[PDB]
Amino acid sequence: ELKPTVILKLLKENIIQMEMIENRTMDGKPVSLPLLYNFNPDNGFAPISEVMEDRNQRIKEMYWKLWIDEPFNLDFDPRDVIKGKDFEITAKEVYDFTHAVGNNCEDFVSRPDRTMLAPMDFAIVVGWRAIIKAIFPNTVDGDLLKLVHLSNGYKMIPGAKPLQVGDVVSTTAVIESVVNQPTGKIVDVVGTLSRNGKPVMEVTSSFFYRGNYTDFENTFQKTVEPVYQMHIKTSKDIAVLRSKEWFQLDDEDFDLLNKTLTFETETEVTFKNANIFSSVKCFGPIKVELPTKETVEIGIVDYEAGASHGNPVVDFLKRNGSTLEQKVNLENPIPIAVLDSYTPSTNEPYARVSGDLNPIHVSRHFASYANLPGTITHGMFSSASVRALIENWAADSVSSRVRGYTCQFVDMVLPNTALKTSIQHVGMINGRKLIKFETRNEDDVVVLTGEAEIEQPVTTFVFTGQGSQEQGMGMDLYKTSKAAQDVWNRADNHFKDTYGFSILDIVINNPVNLTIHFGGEKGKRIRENYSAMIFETIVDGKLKTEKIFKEINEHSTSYTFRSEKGLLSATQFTQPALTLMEKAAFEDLKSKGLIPADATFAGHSLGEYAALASLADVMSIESLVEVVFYRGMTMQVAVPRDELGRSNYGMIAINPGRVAASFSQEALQYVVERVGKRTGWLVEIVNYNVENQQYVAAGDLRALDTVTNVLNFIKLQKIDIIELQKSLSLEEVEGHLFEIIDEASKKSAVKPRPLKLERGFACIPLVGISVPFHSTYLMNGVKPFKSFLKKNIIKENVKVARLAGKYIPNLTAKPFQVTKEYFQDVYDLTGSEPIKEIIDNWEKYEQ
Amino acid sequence: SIDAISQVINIAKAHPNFPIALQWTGGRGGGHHSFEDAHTPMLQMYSKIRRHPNIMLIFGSGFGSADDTYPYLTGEWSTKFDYPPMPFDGFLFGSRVMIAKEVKTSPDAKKCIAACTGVPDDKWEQTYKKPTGGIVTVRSE
Amino acid sequence: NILEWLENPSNTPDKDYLLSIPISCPLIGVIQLAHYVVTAKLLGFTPGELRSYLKGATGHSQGLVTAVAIAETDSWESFFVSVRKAITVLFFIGVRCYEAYPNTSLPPSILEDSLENNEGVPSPMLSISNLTQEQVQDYVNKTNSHLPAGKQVEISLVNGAKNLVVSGPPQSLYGLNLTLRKAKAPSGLDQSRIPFSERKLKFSNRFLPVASPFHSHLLVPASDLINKDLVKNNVSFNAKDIQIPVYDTFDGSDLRVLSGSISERIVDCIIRLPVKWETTTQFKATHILDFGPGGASGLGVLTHRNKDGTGVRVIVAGTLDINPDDDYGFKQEIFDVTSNGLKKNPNWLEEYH
Amino acid sequence: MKPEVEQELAHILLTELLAYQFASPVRWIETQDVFLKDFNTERVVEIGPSPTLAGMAQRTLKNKYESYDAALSLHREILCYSKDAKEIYYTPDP
Ligand SMILES: Cc1cc2nc3c(=O)[nH]c(=O)nc-3n(C[C@H](O)[C@H](O)[C@H](O)COP(=O)(O)O)c2cc1C
Repeated sequence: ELKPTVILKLLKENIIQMEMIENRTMDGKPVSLPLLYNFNPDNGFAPISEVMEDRNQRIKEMYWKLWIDEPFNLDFDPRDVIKGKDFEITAKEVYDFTHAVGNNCEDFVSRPDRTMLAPMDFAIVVGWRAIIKAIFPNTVDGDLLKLVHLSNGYKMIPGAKPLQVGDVVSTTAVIESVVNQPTGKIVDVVGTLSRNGKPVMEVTSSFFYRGNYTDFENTFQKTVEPVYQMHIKTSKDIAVLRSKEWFQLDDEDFDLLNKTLTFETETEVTFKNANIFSSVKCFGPIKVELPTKETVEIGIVDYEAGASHGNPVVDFLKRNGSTLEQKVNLENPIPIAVLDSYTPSTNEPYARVSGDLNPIHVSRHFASYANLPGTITHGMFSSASVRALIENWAADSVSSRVRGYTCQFVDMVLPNTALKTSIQHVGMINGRKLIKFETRNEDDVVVLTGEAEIEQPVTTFVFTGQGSQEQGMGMDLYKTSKAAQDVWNRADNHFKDTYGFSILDIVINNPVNLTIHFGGEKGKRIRENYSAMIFETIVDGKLKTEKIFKEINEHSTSYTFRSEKGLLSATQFTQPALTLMEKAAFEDLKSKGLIPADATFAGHSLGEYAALASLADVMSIESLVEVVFYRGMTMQVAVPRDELGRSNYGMIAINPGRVAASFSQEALQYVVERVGKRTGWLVEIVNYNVENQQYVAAGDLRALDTVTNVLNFIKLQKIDIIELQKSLSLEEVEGHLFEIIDEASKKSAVKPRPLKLERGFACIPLVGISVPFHSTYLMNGVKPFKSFLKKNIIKENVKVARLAGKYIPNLTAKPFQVTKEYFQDVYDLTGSEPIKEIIDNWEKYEQ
Repeated sequence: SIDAISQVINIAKAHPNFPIALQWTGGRGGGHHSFEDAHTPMLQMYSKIRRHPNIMLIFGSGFGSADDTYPYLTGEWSTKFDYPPMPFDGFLFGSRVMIAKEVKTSPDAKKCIAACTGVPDDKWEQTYKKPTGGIVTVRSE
Repeated sequence: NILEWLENPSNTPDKDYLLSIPISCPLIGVIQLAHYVVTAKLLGFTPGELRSYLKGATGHSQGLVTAVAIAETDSWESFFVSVRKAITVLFFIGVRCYEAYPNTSLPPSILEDSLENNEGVPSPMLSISNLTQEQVQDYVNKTNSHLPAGKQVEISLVNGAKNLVVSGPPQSLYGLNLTLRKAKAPSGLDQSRIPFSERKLKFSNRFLPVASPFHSHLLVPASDLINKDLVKNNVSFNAKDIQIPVYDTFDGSDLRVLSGSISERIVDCIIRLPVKWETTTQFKATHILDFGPGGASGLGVLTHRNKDGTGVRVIVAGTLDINPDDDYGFKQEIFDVTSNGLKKNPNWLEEYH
Repeated sequence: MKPEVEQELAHILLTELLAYQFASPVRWIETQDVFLKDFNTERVVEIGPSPTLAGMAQRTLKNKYESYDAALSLHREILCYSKDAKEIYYTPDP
């Protein structure tokens, strides 16, 4: 329908007035901008001149009535926090917004038996009033009609779930930087949408008042400096650092020598002139790397200066350090898609959902007065519109995955323009895919450009156990990756200096034999570390401890490790080699920014140490190779041995499938438990690897030879035990195979000393293994290791969240939780004093 | 074969005024063989076969009496498979005749042929593996 | 703006827009009504005069509506309120069923895979061919095993013997599609040297050109709402007014022999209840006339291949083309004066008695 | 519960699990089922010399997740650091 848009008349004292009217308002009641012009017939050539005084104020007043549901007060300190309003997300406000920007994601559409989710885009609808208020104060005097939007982004605070339809949202805007530039005034605002006390996401907008400003007294800038890493190598290095008054650590006595420092700095600046700063603050924590690679606060950067000209602290750290950037590029950008988009026929739809009643976008006479190409499409529209594309095609329409998005409004777009926007995968950051996009119009002009961080698919890391170690394994990666070198070298050094061998050598060229030489003063230092290898054995209260290295004593000149094949396949070396290769590889992945935050992990026997080390940094690189190395010496020693060093035990790898299609897991369990009790020997199922396919049993070689033969029988006999269990009684089939057992058990007991296990129909002997580990046989060797572990896995390196819910042990097969519930299951599977007390008095709750 | 039948249909359009006896044999026949079912192909091709007046459709293989053969004449056979009545124009008897007084089949051989217990179409597939009703498949040179 | 799109093809929206139900339901009906009219007008009949020659009528899915409305028809002056009833029903079916379950972005990864596996572009209705109704229901029962109530798929159409149509959310129908993808066999497998019994299932399956899950639990919500709406406008179908049998989609019965509302039935018959097409085409006749959408790709030919040998002769009323087989007939027969316009399909039982 | 207290506890639990892992058997079947089904991993990555635990998790999928995967339309991807560098580091050919 038709309506008044402009009203032109005279006023008192020769003042032309152009009433500029906007009909689309907050309450239906038209608002008006009073434009005033001095008519003066004494200047025939330029009669009309504009009344400039309070011009900005009139424009601001009209924008206020359209944006702000509050009283017109232009008297904020720009420095004061702006509180927003609480905001309940209605089901329908979402419907309207999604449809306005064109986001057809199913996460936002009401479906049966699912709560409706709100688009991260919706943050702007919530915070718009809190944010926009920030460019209004008198001390930031702009012409709102020449206002320009530069950028806007959303950042999700980690751990925060996305906005939902239920949520009530508190909004807070602060204004981070306001700086006068050559070309105009720039205001950087930050929103923080919180929910239920906790902060949920941050919104960033920067606006631009074009023009010439001298406002310097009302200008300020905060910036978050990148983290600077500094490798204190020499003695003068530490001297120069102590020379600066801003370098201020807690204990001055701290040994900086040979540590690595990080400087997490924020610099707050206030201008007083064109180029000269009025004041420069620069503060932040100084941190030191631990062996775990964790970082602990050591002190402070505390700089302060008036009438500055530059930032000395940052300049120092620039030249005297390196700059850690968390973004890591891929090798080549990977194209994702190029997509066709359109701007809306009218802008009213977006304006209604968003609360941006800015006439520039809706009323042609305002657009034209500001000298725009027409009724420009809401930049904010294209933000959400393009974002939708990234959401669909880059995150496979999993709303959840995009956790960061940002947008630069390069140029303007009119309604009914077509927009090819293209999207590539450019790099990684902290496990998230870094995605860059660029949107051009029909005239091939760039109009939009931003980036997005997108979560990787649900990832689980599994760390390999022994058995597959190859000579030279992961030695290629040692040659290319820095992360790798550091891991290996730290370890190789520790091994050289405490046991007198190189784990790199062993891996690089599998040595048939290897002798340690206890040479000079360092030779003798080494051999004591060999001489203190203890294997404790709690047997009925008694602690039977023995030297692991029998022969190394005060008169030994050397020891020698032996292996006919090659020492890389002797577990004491195998284990470090594996743990090392893996920990190195993972740390390269971590360095390329490829490790998802919420990734779950588990390791298989040995790999569980590598897994704990890699994902949770529970121990130093050296602590790892140590623990793992002793774990191997331990295994080598817990079984009685021959002259030729033979074993009374071994392991058999079974496949219930090959015996009979009928032969289940309960059937293999049953069969092995009977041959266990019957022969009074030792067989237990040690590896539960693949259901109905891959199992491993260990124990008495004789018991292994019975089970392997009992099995062979049941196959050629076609004995469905699930069926005989129905037709006969427990005692009936029990005895039935007790007889089968007893005819095979005779045969193997009558066999020579260290029986040679041979192949079966579903049984394969695991050549190599001699210890019945992962059986009960090693329960006595627990409490000497349980102290060894406690001496190497310090309390302070166990950060709970790194493990909770993500770490799948092997004892338990259930995700690490520090709950009464969990603690009990462990006791049940093990019976341990330390645990039992804890379960028993769980109410140690309060400090 | 289903394709083979479709071939005959084409030889049929070839000379629409010429009588062509389409002897549809099955897989359960004597001598030369086929991995094909006796009902599926016919059940499937019948409508097309029947739009050519020059085609005289003849069901063969597995027949021995007027009695088992009758339903294929009524067209009632095709009913077991929820299909419209599908009547045939004639029947051939290959095995059934091998005992007749006037075939040259030797005495001891006629005796051998008789004493073979048959087997329903239900279980002819077993010729490929075991002797089935005293009859196996075997491959020519 | 239907009139606009017609005049300036340039202005016609995407197939994607045209296909979504709220506009596609009513339009399809107009197409059918329009076909009825060229047949009636061109024969020299009134709407009702045409209707009198009919032993009865029936629709498939949303086609039921126009069949009901067609039989309520008498004279040209009166023809238009009959049109109003039909399309104002379709309009509400469309608008309300869309609102109930509106299409949402397909994860491009799925669309990608479903495409390089020669299946369709994922939609709410999948069609499986050469599988038992039992066989099909088996695979769906398995698929549904792993899904929540609101994501489950059911049989929508039993269009025929081994021809079915499952329906539900596109993504869960895609899941059924995967479980099927392993159970089948490459089309040119040549199992000609494999004994019959021992061979592998060959079968076809594709998504259908539709925006909505018809005949599924996804739409039940819009049932009561549509009817509440149908009452708020003039629309209702009294059994008094329908002049010829209108065979129920599920029963196969007449809609006139009905205690309750006939409107409410055909609403629930399109929105919630399956279509047992063969049982709903129980009747016996010489000739079936197809006024419904889509030339020889339409309902006529489907029903024809159901009946083949039984002397029923389908005629596609909306397309002037040519059948090389004379399998069925096209638009022409409905109007021909020669004995060439009276063709009948064979009944093998009689022909070859 | 107090943060420092949680550590102290969680610590000894961690050391317990590691000490006794020595004797108790390796419940890998149960484990795979935790991350395969409870977590619904789409990228399970094996970090080792060769692809042993991978083909383990692969067999497990064919043996048990045949149907689950299909219906729930979840594409799973099983990668070994050993052999699938391209796919882990996101660096392909043309
Ligand atoms: C001993 C014997 C010899 C045959 N010789 C021929 C032949 O030379 N040419 C041919 O087209 N079919 C030949 N057949 C196939 C039969 O003509 C007919 O197709 C088949 O036997 C019918 O199957 P039935 O014996 O079960 O009724 C022969 C079948 C048998 C049992």
